[PDB]
Amino acid sequence: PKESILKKLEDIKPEQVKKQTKLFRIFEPRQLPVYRANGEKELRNRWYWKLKRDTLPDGDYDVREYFLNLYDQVLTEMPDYLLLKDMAVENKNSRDAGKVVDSETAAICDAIFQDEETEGVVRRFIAEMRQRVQADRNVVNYPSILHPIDHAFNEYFLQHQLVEPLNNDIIFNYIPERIRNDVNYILNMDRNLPSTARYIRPNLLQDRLNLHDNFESLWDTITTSNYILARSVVPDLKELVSTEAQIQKMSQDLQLEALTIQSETQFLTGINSQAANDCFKTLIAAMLSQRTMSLDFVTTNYMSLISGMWLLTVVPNDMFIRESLVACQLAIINTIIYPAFGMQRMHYRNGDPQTPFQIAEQQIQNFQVANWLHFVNNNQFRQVVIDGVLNQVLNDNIRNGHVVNQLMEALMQLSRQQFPTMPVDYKRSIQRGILLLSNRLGQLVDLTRLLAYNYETLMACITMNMQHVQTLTTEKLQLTSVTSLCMLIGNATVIPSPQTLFHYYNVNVNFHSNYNERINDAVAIITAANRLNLYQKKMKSIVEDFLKRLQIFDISRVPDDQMYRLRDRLRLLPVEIRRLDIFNLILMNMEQIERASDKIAQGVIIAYRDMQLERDEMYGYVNIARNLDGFQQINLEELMRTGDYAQITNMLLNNQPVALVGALPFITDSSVISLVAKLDATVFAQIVKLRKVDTLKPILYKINSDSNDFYLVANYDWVPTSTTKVYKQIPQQFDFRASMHMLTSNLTFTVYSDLLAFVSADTVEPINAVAFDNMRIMNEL
Amino acid sequence: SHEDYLIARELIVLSYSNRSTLAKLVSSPMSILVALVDINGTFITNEELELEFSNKYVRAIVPDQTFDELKQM
Repeated sequence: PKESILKKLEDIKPEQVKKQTKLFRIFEPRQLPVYRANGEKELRNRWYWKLKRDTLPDGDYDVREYFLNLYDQVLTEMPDYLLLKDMAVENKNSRDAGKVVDSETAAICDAIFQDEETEGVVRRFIAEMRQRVQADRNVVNYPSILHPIDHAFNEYFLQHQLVEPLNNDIIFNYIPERIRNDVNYILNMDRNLPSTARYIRPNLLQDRLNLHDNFESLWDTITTSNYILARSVVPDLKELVSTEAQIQKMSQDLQLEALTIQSETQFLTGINSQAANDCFKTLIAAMLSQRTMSLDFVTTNYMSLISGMWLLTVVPNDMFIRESLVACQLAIINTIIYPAFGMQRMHYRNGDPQTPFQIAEQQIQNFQVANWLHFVNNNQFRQVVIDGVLNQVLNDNIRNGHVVNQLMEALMQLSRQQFPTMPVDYKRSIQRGILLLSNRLGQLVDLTRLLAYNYETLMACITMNMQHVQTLTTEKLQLTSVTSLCMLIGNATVIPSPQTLFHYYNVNVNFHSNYNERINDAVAIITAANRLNLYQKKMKSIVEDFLKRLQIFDISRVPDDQMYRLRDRLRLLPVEIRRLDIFNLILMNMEQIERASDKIAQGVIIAYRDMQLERDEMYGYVNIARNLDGFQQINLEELMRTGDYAQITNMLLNNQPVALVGALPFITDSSVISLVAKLDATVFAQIVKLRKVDTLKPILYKINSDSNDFYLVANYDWVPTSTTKVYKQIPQQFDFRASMHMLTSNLTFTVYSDLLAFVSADTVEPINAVAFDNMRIMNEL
Repeated sequence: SHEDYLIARELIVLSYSNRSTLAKLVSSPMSILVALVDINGTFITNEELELEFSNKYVRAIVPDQTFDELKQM
């Protein structure tokens, strides 16, 4: 299960570059007939804008759901770049053998070229519309035939496409400054890239959610994920001192009974490797991930208490978890420090604001140990923002290792004391146990500097700000695994390879970019749901999708409340520019799409007045209305939320004029006999008996010569009068020239997604590797 | 197991005739197959039985012509 998590993490591919092959379209021209006034039918037809894919449901809430789904469609098509030549096609009737943007555009132009019933000007206009280029600027201008809303979307995709001109400097500038200014690494490349090239920048915008503020269940997983990731990139300790050639030197230094090696008198327990590397890995990965780590040691083992000093010095104390270092500090005080001056054992309190080193700093009177404990107690991280990212940084004295000199001073003093209260064997045991560290001093100094160096070097490869916040789950640390590291080490430097660094940086970048991008998705749909009044919609499955695309959680066992709080925070986030503009371009045209679409209607008037029909021309006479002025209106989604058919029933029994507003179906009726008989007034009686309003289908009285009884109109001198009109707009008329536009684009660029693959990178020889202070690390011998 | 039955029945019946180009055959592709397994977690050696594990991940950059060789095998 450990390796599986890293398999999921390290299989995070970057954000897949989008590239469309066609243009977003909702509309298309279409030949309908045209019925000359008085009703009869022309031999000629006419083009009109009609909708691709009439699929709108019934009811207004469902229509707003449709436009939300359409917004989702537009986002999925919403590209990152585009080259119009890849969709361009020939024009089969162009004077200059030009081209046009879409296949359907060419089909339109070649179908309109063939009809008898087209002006000569439009045929000329089609012969003279062509592409153009200006290659000094790498710019192209293609013709296009587009509904205005479609032109709006496509033009937005042109002008707001995320690319940046690529060069050889941005490659360098994409790396953080610290690595470039660290002389232990050398970078180069074997290719120059032109200015025709491109590259996409990740979204490295910091946490908009503050998941380190009361999202502890998520922050635990995140911190564990970054910890286990960090374990996969910390270097292995390539070279050590042998584990038996050391232990015999240690044993003779300790003067132990023969063949106690296999019993391991507690000094010698867990000295091995397979623990030293484990400690080296754990400390660095935790401090990078900011993950709290707990300690499992033994009190019989005095070397564990001794190596906890080095640990609690080189590492801040607010980085551990409280009870563990409380136990460890207590043990240290009770059996190394207070016994070295005849002090009492201790009287420590469980729920005490202070840790034993704090309450010990003031009691004992020795300068060395006092100032050591002062340093320990007041060691803590320093928050600082560098390259945009917050960072928890060390003191700048731990780094250029001299803390170990204070440690040696304190320990040497304690060696120099006498233990009056206690026997000779006890004194002997303790003083030998700390001599075993004194003899390893220079190697410890080098170790400290190496940890500090690798820590800051890996800190450089971080994109998400790193807060110092406690976590649910911890990481165990046996101190025998410290003692091993502190005792099996010497003249063996380990520098992270540059490729591991670049890997870690790209992994974190891709994770961060994915994070921001999916945030932007969720924010768009949430904001849209709140501004489109979608009230029956439970904003959970969106959040399920959001958490699933971050491929580390288990959504099957995370509750609904955390999701809803996450929604509550997401409510208060500004929408990014792309999504916001596309939504405000949709809020201003959803209705104009909804005025179209012959499957729903925007209302029905019931006005007891023998009203005249309108001389439209795609129909003849129709019972249509386009303003909804005068009469008072009744919203139907209100009535279908709250069934109160009292008002409307009162209004129907008293034959009162009214309008009804809401997406309503309709049925075309090409019978004149349904007009004088007034069947459209027969539809609203089922609303008072069975109070549902779902099977409501008004009539549209389309009249024309195609009606089989039209002759009456053309024989008896009566204009068609009627009752109970319908609230609907007419389609707009297709003007070929005014519908034509010129679409701009860049000519023939190339988009490079990965950005550090062109960098080849190398390390100075790690024996002669140097830190910030212009002073070598791994130099003590 | 089932796969043991398949393997055993498929070697016992062919080892009755082929006695020079059989173990050499099936044991040869393994040398290529090891170049296809991504590392997720590792073991190290220091001195002759020491270990110090590593969570290092490594992909498997295998060329195409060794697949053609393997296919021929």
